[PDB]
Amino acid sequence: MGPVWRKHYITYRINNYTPDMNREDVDYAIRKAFQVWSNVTPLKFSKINTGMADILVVFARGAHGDDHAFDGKGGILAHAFGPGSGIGGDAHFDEDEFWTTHSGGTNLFLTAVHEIGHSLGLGHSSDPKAVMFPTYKYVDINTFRLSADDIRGIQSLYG
Amino acid sequence: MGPVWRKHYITYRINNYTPDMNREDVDYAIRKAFQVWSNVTPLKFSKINTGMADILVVFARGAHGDDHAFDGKGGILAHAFGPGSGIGGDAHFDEDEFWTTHSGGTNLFLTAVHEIGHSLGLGHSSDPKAVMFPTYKYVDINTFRLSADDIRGIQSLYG
Ligand SMILES: CC(C)[C@H](C(=O)O)N(CCNC(=O)c1cccc(C(=O)NCCN([C@@H](C(=O)O)C(C)C)S(=O)(=O)c2ccc(-c3ccccc3)cc2)c1)S(=O)(=O)c1ccc(-c2ccccc2)cc1
Ligand SMILES: [Ca+2]
Ligand SMILES: [Ca+2]
Ligand SMILES: [Ca+2]
Ligand SMILES: [Ca+2]
Ligand SMILES: [Ca+2]
Ligand SMILES: [Ca+2]
Ligand SMILES: [Zn+2]
Ligand SMILES: [Zn+2]
Ligand SMILES: [Zn+2]
Ligand SMILES: [Zn+2]
Repeated sequence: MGPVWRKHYITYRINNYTPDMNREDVDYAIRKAFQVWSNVTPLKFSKINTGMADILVVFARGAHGDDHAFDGKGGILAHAFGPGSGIGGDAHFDEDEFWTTHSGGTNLFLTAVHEIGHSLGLGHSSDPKAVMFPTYKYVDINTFRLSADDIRGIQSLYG
Repeated sequence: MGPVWRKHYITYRINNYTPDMNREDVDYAIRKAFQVWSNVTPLKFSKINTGMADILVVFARGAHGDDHAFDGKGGILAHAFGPGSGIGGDAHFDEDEFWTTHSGGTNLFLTAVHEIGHSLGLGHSSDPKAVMFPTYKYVDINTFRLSADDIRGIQSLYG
């Protein structure tokens, strides 16, 4: 593990799918979440369906083999490991939440943007309107934009 | 590691009342939340009516004059200032949340326990069992107990 990915070409794989959403909507939410970050960095993300990916996206509940157990519905929503091999980079989403394309649950796209930020080495922001602020609030995903603080943060890590 | 209150007799006043629950239930939630901390320290909390209360409890929404704006329903729930004169110690609750006596919305008692922790000088815990863990999840308020970590934390400040 370290502060940054030591390469700019980073693969991801969707390990399994939440039954809360259509699989194609999960694929789209995750693809768009990676795009948020590739839009403002030299990082390039590719989805793979076979083989070992850098960032594994997982839906799981309770204790799921990483010593950071999820806690049922509410509370912790998701977590991600910083850059590194193996579990490094991986992003886990609590299946006990109800994942949604928009609101009426926990929005997958917004949560994935936040978690991928961690996967890339970004920590939390103290600006409530940054996506890296450590609280979830739904915003219209159609008009979602990274805050200037988020852009500054990720560009500071990847020149 | 501080600041801490340099006294053991600490006063509070409830400035205003959320319309989400009856006033008696607000008074009770706040009283019980102070008692949680009193039960494990030599601190004594008293409710007063006058203008120099140590800890003022206030419900407010949006930007409310202290450079720490609330954010509507969702996201931020409340915040509190650490020990100090004036606004120091004060605890503010986001009125755009729906404050409850039991399991739905956001439970006022539990949130008040957490915020009073901050008012007394405690920071966040990484232990998910601790009330000072920085994520809200409802637990049955009749089985609620401070974690060993919370007790160690507050006793390290006040004995
Ligand atoms: C580290 C992980 C476990 C994970 C993560 O960040 O990936 N989580 C974070 C866990 N929290 C932290 O690691 C952390 C670390 C340092 C500081 C903070 C923090 O200050 N958070 C805000 C705290 N709040 C106030 C307060 O603590 O008084 C204040 C500082 C603004 S609060 O209003 O949100 C709050 C108030 C009361 C309580 C509370 C706790 C116990 C009982 C009753 C109430 C909890 C939070 C949080 S999370 O909760 O599962 C999570 C949160 C947000 C998102 C997200 C999704 C989409 C878009 C944007 C964000 C995804 C996942
Ligand atoms: Ca959860
Ligand atoms: Ca990995
Ligand atoms: Ca689910
Ligand atoms: Ca709020
Ligand atoms: Ca005060
Ligand atoms: Ca309210
Ligand atoms: Zn995990
Ligand atoms: Zn986070
Ligand atoms: Zn305030
Ligand atoms: Zn807190």
